[PDB]
Amino acid sequence: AAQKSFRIKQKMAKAKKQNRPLPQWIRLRTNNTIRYNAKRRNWRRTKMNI
Amino acid sequence: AREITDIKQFLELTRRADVKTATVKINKKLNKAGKPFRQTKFKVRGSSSLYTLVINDAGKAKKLIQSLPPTLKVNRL
Amino acid sequence: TRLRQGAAKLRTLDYAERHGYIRGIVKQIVHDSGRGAPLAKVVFRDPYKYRLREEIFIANEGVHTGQFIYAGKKASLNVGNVLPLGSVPEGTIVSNVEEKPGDRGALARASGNYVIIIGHNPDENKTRVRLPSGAKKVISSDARGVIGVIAGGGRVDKPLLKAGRAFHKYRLKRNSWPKT
Amino acid sequence: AMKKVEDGNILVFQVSMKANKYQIKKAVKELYEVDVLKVNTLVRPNGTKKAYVRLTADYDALDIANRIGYI
Amino acid sequence: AQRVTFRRRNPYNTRSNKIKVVKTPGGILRAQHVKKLATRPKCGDCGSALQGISTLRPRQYATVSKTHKTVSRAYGGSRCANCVKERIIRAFLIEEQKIVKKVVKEQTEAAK
Amino acid sequence: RAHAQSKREGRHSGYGKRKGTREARLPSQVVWIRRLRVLRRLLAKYRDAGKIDKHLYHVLYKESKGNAFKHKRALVEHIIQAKADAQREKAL
Amino acid sequence: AKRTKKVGITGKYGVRYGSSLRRQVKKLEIQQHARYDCSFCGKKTVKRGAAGIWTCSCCKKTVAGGAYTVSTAAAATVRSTIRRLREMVEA
RNA sequence: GAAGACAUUGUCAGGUGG
RNA sequence: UUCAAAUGAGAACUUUGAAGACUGAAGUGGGGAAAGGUUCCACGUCAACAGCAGUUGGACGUGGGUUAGUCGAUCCUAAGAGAUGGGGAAGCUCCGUUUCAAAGGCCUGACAGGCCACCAUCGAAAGGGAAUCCGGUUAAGAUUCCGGAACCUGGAUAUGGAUUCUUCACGGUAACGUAACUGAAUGUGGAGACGUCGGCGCGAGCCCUGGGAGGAGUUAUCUUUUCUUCUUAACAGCUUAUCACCCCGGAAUUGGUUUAUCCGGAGAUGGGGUCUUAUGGCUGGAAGAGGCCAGCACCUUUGCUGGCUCCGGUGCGCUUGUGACGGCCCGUGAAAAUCCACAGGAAGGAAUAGUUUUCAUGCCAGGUCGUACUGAUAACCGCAGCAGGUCUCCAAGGUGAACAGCCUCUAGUUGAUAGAAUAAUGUAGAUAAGGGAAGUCGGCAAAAUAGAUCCGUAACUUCGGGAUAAGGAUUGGCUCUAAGGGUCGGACGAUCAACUUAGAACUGGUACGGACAAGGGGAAUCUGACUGUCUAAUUAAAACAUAGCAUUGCGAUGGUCAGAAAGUGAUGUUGACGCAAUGUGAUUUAUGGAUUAACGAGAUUCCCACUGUCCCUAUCUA
RNA sequence: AUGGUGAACUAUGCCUGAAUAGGGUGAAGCCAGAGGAAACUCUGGUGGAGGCUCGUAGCGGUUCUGACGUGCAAAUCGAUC
Ligand SMILES: [Zn+2]
Repeated sequence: AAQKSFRIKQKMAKAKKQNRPLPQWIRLRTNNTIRYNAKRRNWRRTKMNI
Repeated sequence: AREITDIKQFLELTRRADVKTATVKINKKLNKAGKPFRQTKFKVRGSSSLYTLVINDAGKAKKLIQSLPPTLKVNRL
Repeated sequence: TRLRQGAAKLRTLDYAERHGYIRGIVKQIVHDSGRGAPLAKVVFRDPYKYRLREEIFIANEGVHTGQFIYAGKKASLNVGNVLPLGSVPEGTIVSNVEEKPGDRGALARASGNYVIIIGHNPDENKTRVRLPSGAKKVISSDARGVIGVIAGGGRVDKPLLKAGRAFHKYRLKRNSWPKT
Repeated sequence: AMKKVEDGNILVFQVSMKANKYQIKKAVKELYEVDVLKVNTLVRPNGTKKAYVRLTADYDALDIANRIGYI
Repeated sequence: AQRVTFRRRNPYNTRSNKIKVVKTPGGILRAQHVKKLATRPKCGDCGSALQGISTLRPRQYATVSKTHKTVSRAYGGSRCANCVKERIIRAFLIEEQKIVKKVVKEQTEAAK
Repeated sequence: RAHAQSKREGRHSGYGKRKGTREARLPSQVVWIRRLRVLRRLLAKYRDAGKIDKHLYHVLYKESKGNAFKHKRALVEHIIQAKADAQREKAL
Repeated sequence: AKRTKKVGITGKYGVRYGSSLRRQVKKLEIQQHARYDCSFCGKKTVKRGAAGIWTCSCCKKTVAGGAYTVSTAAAATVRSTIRRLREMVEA
């Protein structure tokens, strides 16, 4: 589109900063189950529906 | 930019308190069959509009370069 | 109704129309968007405020631009003009006539149509006039009517000979075409 | 940003989105004691803002860079 | 043959988004975005074109001085130089015919 | 360039190497307007010379719009015999 | 030259839509597109358009008329009876 | 201006009646 | 698709380099809209994904990156939706959009007088609209940045200039002009503001190319040769044009003029002149920049210096823009914001000094948001990286009618799992003697002529067509002839240049629209009048609409039609040549009768040639 | 049956924008000539209209009952019209 509204940019920021895998240092905490980031995303795989 | 035909018009544009800077250019062109003559181009930074003056003679150039004030900042080419 | 310039209306029954007349002037003659008849931008002088008041009359035949209209009640009987129907005798052909005084016209408006005064009831003022259909009807005199037929009689005689012309016709007024 | 610095007497700054050119032109002028020529601004995709600030002829960029601490 | 790109983001061949081509110093063609045409101003009475006036865009008239949007005589920047001539002598002759009706009405009321 | 030059010489133009119509190759309208917008100005530059009068220039306008004038040389022969019959009628 | 015998001016439509209709539309087509006499100029430079209108380029004046003619027989007879009745009622 | 104790509006009862 | 090198452990596949091919400019190119949203660029890296493999990648990790007074949105209003008033509705909320409203603001001028008239607001990143160009620059963006150079709006305020003691300039017959040359409330007018098609002119860009100067390449042999470069914006100053306009004077022996035939005593032709300034030209802008070359330095930060950067021509050429005309319609092909002017003249102001900030100079400021990327036989939608689909600009040369097809340059891919083998049969594509539709329900399919010119083309008809009718001949190359023109001089001549046609020879496979591209035709019968529309995803007609014909209803408290009810609502901004429902569908002569030219992916019979449909099957190619 | 959601595919009306070679035939009106007492009429050109016509892109899906149908495709491919 690229005549995109600010709020579209604003939700794109959230997706672009969510889409990182888990920082490794969390892997060693005490009583952690969270091994893989499961709410991770790609752009051709799943739409976000805006 | 704009062009000038009258030097008595010209010589106050260089004194009008907007100018800080101006310049001279020289040009190598040939008249009708003529002979290759240098051609002076006196240009001066009028802030709203650049004013130029095209001159073929060199003695007039030597005249005007000396006639102009010493404080004014000129460059060449 | 994109291009419809204005309703083919009359002036209102003001003091000038009711106790005298007024001179009003045509400026142009224009084809209406989707109408069998033409119209006329025609202008008057508003007598209460300083300006030229535009009006939109229907274009009877014979009328040209650069023309004046003395009009009201004390107007001479001439083509293009208007009167309430009491001052004229029987037989004066008119058009665009009113049902009630000041309704700015219901009857005798369509192209090449007219109506024909035949009678008067001067005491207890009315006026007898036939319709284009021919139904006789007697109406008050104070209501008005413009002299002459609506211009463009014989619009109906020409056939069309192809469907695209009818589509161009009925794109403009109403989607009542193609019909089953 | 280094190239812009050493080409334009220009600076870069990461900014709060609620601000505009005027506040930026004031704020750097207030803290860091320099005039400016003009400002230009964009919105980084991450939601942040960034502003490209042209100082004037009559100041410099690297001395003030060392003054502020970054390079 | 070099081929040319619209510089503005409207891709279409609209009335406004028009294209004149011009060759440049640096040796690559580009497109050049002409803007719409003027029109002759016109006569309120004649419907005719009137002379002396610069055909300019409507806000663009605000830059130029009084001369280019005007001529000298009365009814300067609106009228034909013949429609003025018609209406003036109309206003003179019927002004005289007002005196004609004056002498008529004073004659008949003198008779009364 | 060589193929073109042979076309200038008037080769590669036989019936075998023609696939389009006479209209698409050379339209009658452009031929007509070329000959006629030559003829008109020839008449005009004779008129200003006074070689032919206004009345004959006028009637030859319509007659030149019409055929009975094939091309330039033919109409100039018509001009010379027009001079001849002109001197004939004003003499006799 | 007169290039046909009876089809005349409406020959562009071709062999379609029937001769009885082609005759009437021809009769009206010659009437609409011809040039008519100006009341004021007295010139054959009066042309219609946007049906109902009639327009002289010479003197720029315009007038309403028939759909396909300057004026009707009804226009003639109402003109004549108005010439009568104005003089009758005024005096 | 038209119209005026009728119209009408609120509620009831006949004929007809996919 | 092929060969070598590098990488790395490992290469049918990555990268580079040498060849071969292709898209062949209505592209496998470069940009955009909607949509997508970090896919864009680097570095590192392969356990997954890329239906093979993978050292590669739109995949994985880490980061970098989107710069605006001028492009756009915002502003305008469009068909249209939608508040408040008010009224209904048990009620959620509804009808309505200026109307059963105390709707809002000023203008002097001593709290009193006076004027004005609307009605909200929302809705176009393709309509209207204030104003910008070039060059350079990055790993990635630029009308955004840098360097240079202009413009618009809104402010303040000094100067210059002009006008003035005749206060609101002068000139010119007039067209109108110049550097400006006051002016409110109110009024009027103009722009914005407007169709489709045709032909004609003009210019822009591109194409063809002459000469000159530079660089490259072929040169066994020929070619004063083949290819590329030689450019110049915004904006400002000066100048220039058709239509039209002004002065002179008065036309018949009627004249002027376009391609196209219209104009004139309502004043032509002609002489002279005014304006519009798209476009064109000169100069600045601007050579300093860019480009094409050479010579120098040097791991060099990487640089330095020289030159040249010129002058012409033609065209129905291609595309596009504009102009003056013409046709075109029962179609006549929008409104508003905004800007300007004009009439109007409240009032203000100089003589010892003012007035003019619509002339020139001069000063400060121009905010928010979008801006990368792809735009598709991998970046979107189709459950997917799917032989599908999605609006639009640029559009070269030969060829030839061409924007068909074939080939090529600019640019870009070389992607589609590969290798070795040729058994059938398949699928697509072809050829076959002799006969020539016998085969078969059925000329289903295949095949035949197809292009351009000369002659010629019947009956029948609604006279308009049928008609590319039928049918016969001709079609190559090389060298000639004739005709078809402009510009310059007073019967003609000198110079300048184009492909159009015709005509006569000579020649060879006696083949020549040689490829590619490209109608088979005709004799009878029936149906619907026709162009047209559809049962996508089993039916594309003898079904549907169509213009016509005739009938019927309605005169506004009306007809048709609708709502929860209303102070409701469409038709209706309408009014009987109208609004609406009917049977029926062109023509001759109303479950409708006899007839009918053209036309139909309509249905049937037959004639020509044509041919593997068949006797009778055989071979070859991917 | 009650209460809600849907016109991004598709049907229809609007509004505003945009797009569509090269050809064939040769309508009015006009020009010239000829005939005719006239009215009018024949020829040679001009002009470039026509829900005419061929043909591309574009739209559509007639047919082959073809490739393909455990398809690239939950409707494609090519050829045909
Ligand atoms: Zn007239």
